[PDB]
Amino acid sequence: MNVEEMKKIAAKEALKFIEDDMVIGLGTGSTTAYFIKLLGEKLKRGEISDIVGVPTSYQAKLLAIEHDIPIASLDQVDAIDVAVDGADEVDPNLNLIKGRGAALTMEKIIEYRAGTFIVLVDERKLVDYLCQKMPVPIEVIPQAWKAIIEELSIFNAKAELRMGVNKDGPVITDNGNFIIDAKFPRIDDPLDMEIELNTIPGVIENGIFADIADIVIVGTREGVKKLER
Amino acid sequence: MNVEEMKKIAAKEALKFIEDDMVIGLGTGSTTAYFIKLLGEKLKRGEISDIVGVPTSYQAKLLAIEHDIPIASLDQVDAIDVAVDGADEVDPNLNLIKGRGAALTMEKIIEYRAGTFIVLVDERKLVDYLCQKMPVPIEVIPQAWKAIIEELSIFNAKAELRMGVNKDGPVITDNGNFIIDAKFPRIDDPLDMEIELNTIPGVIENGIFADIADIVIVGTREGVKKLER
Amino acid sequence: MNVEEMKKIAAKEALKFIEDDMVIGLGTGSTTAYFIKLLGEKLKRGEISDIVGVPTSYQAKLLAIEHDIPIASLDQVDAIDVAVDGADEVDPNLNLIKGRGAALTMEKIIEYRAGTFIVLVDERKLVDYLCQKMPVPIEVIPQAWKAIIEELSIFNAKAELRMGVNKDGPVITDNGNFIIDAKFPRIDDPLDMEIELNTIPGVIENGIFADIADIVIVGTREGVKKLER
Amino acid sequence: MNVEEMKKIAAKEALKFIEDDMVIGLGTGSTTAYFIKLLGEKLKRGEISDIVGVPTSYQAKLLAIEHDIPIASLDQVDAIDVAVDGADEVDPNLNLIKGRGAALTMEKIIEYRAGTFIVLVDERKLVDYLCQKMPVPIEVIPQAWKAIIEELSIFNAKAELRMGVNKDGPVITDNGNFIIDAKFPRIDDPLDMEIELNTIPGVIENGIFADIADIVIVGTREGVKKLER
Ligand SMILES: O=C(O)[C@H](O)[C@@H](O)COP(=O)(O)O
Ligand SMILES: O=C(O)[C@H](O)[C@@H](O)COP(=O)(O)O
Ligand SMILES: O=C(O)[C@H](O)[C@@H](O)COP(=O)(O)O
Ligand SMILES: O=C(O)[C@H](O)[C@@H](O)COP(=O)(O)O
Ligand SMILES: [Cl-]
Ligand SMILES: [Cl-]
Ligand SMILES: [Cl-]
Ligand SMILES: [Cl-]
Ligand SMILES: [Cl-]
Ligand SMILES: [Cl-]
Ligand SMILES: [Cl-]
Ligand SMILES: [Cl-]
Ligand SMILES: [Cl-]
Ligand code: NA
Ligand code: NA
Repeated sequence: MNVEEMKKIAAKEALKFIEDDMVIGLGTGSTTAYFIKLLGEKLKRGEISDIVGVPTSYQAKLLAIEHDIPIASLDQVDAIDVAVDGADEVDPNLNLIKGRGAALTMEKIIEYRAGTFIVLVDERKLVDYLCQKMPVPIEVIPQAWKAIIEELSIFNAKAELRMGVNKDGPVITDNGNFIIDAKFPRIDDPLDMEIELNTIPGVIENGIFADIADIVIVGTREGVKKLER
Repeated sequence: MNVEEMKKIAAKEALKFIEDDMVIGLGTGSTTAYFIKLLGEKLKRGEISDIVGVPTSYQAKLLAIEHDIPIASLDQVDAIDVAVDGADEVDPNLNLIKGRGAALTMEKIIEYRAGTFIVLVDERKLVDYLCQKMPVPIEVIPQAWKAIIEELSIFNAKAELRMGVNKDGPVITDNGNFIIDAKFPRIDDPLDMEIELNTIPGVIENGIFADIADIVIVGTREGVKKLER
Repeated sequence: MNVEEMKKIAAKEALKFIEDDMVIGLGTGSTTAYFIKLLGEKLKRGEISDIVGVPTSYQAKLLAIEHDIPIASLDQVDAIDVAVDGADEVDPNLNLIKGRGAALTMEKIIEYRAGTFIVLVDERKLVDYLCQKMPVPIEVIPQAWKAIIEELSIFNAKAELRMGVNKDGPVITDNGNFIIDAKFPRIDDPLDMEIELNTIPGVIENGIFADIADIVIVGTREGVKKLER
Repeated sequence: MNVEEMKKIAAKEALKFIEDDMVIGLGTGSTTAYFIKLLGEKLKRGEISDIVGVPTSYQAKLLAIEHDIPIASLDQVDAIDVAVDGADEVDPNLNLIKGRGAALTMEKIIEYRAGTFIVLVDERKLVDYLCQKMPVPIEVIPQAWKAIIEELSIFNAKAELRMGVNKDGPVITDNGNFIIDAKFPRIDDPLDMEIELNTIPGVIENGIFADIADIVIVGTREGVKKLER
């Protein structure tokens, strides 16, 4: 029904979870962008009120501003009620890979504190197992990049430094860091792999989001589907 | 000869200016990358020796490491004998536009102190005047991006925030900043424009490199040309 | 009749220039902290409303949040109506030196765009010329620090890299940079110097705020006095 | 023996582990500074040759340069043979607290990869249990700071944002982050807590250095004492 349609419906269904007076974590990427626009429209209409967004990236912040959604940083609010974001993969147990957009650090910081974490994606993102289709982004302190890559050979990860297109050299994240894309053949224990990667000195955050998503809203070629756990 | 062939010939020619015991500023982008690779091969072969490169970007640093060239940061060296780098545009008085690769801040810090600054370009980079074909990249403190865009426009430039391809949101420079591409009409006084642009609070560096290039090595369709101050 | 009383009365006077529907740049340091607390208390009472603060530092932001003043970054607002901040020195022509607090980059970014920049100070700050009592803080790209300190030689400035007390190594600014404090003999033309310092590749911003203050409110032993240009 | 000499002795002893052709992690702080100076002296006199230092901080890098010790970042070298650094506390099982100098991130990045990690302290730094006298420094992504303090206080840690003295606002680390100092009554399980702290989103590194030290060289009233497990 066209990918973009599968994303928008996921995004429309997400609104059902947003109520007045909420603090909302605003995610990064094309699917969530739809949700942000739909949200600002509903605000303007008056059909929702007293919403504050906590953007997970400059992209989110800018879009929120354009659609006149009031925003605040995490340290300005007392709690994140609901957080809405995309994902690069969604496994059966609702473990995710995120980070294509390179905003994984702020995303986890905000989504970790959210009462409910809502994930929006289209059909393509569903996988049988993590790393079936995509690598795991890992944000690293620049000087540790090579060692980390070499250290990931124990897990047979083919890891590569992500490189800029609209700048020369490595992609730099919003926090001044490099981003390694690690294609594992498989990851059998996402939660513990998440922990493992974070215990490596130099690793800032990794794109495995396990034990964190509350609901996954999927946009199918035939309406909408939802995954819960 | 095609373009790449033209870049290569310019890089080869520059080697003639490199001698044993030199501290060499290593520039950013495709044309200079040929130079770094050839410099590395010369060193490996014993054709040159006792050289130290001072990289103008993570790109240059990483390329040097891969090609076994000893490096050092600017504060580690006594001086910079020669700096070799590319350009987006070169006008008849040897004033340049740089910054496509988004590394203008370190490029200028290093090239500003070089005994000789050598520029490597293919024929296309020659312009009748600065801004005939390319915009001036401006590195800005992130939160000043909008104000600066608005201010430049009042000054008759079309400016836009450079956006990431391998990340969502804006391109982030190696120092954690945003970068704006501003197309001015034609700049008749590059040096005063370069100086006064930097006076704007939030403007960290701009891509006008005036009164600093000493030699421009130009790869042409059939051979090599050398322009000089 | 001591310094803190002098600071408070200047802060109290400043509040007089604030009206409903204003975007206010919130300065850095103890004098301005008094202003931020009074602005918050008046907002608590209901005596002014619809104000948004744009913080010049984490310090100002944190205090604003603690005093429940709505805030935003520069890029979220349409303009800055009034900006309030302190200074290390104020000369007769109302040029300043700022940056003891190391927030000079953000301060100048916000203050440059203010409809009215109000400076608050106790009488210790008044000087007969700039650098009579204090040095000029200069924010610099870390790897350029040694070269810049050497190059400052021509000005006969005694310059030192500012060192951490609650960290080892150099003070790091909010943007990840170093500060060199430079005590010049006496600055003839603050404006020219302000410009000349910034023209040095690697110098990001300097503490000379010339031709930008509109009003200086001064707490003295005799009570409050106001200076305008 | 006065304080320093305890330090000087330990450093003197440490040099005995250093051999020709080694890559050496250069730690942060007053104790290790004596080591870097002695090493510089030994290299100047030809007693050791062909060494490369990998600094853990700007303080270490700048002290190394002053003493003509060649240096490199981690990604420039194939391995770290020995890393030498100080500590705020040492427990009986040779687990440490570090981070008073705010350089814990690069410290752990380098020392984790060292063939042998040697720790230098005087008598005072020994403790019966971790946190008997020092807080655990935790480096955090700035917007997560308040949430992290709240989350930590749910575990009996008294935790405070470390504040600048030579800047206003929070201390900023070399990587542009904040530091939170957390005092638990005690840490019976150092390694477990070290891991747990790092799994919190927004925590980048913590000052617990468990099961990584290979040798602790203690300057002792007596004279000296090399501890190992
Ligand atoms: O993690 C991210 O960067 C994004 O949310 C990514 O997972 C999905 O972005 P998309 O909606 O454009 O596919
Ligand atoms: O300034 C830069 O970023 C580069 O040197 C650019 O000007 C040239 O890149 P190129 O050699 O790949 O065309
Ligand atoms: O420039 C700064 O950092 C401050 O505004 C400073 O100059 C004034 O601080 P104070 O009001 O505590 O003296
Ligand atoms: O961890 C650090 O930052 C330092 O090693 C420090 O904690 C020990 O410093 P000292 O040798 O000056 O006491
Ligand atoms: Cl992302
Ligand atoms: Cl780069
Ligand atoms: Cl560039
Ligand atoms: Cl890109
Ligand atoms: Cl972004
Ligand atoms: Cl300041
Ligand atoms: Cl400090
Ligand atoms: Cl440091
Ligand atoms: Cl601050
Ligand atoms: Na950073
Ligand atoms: Na920066």
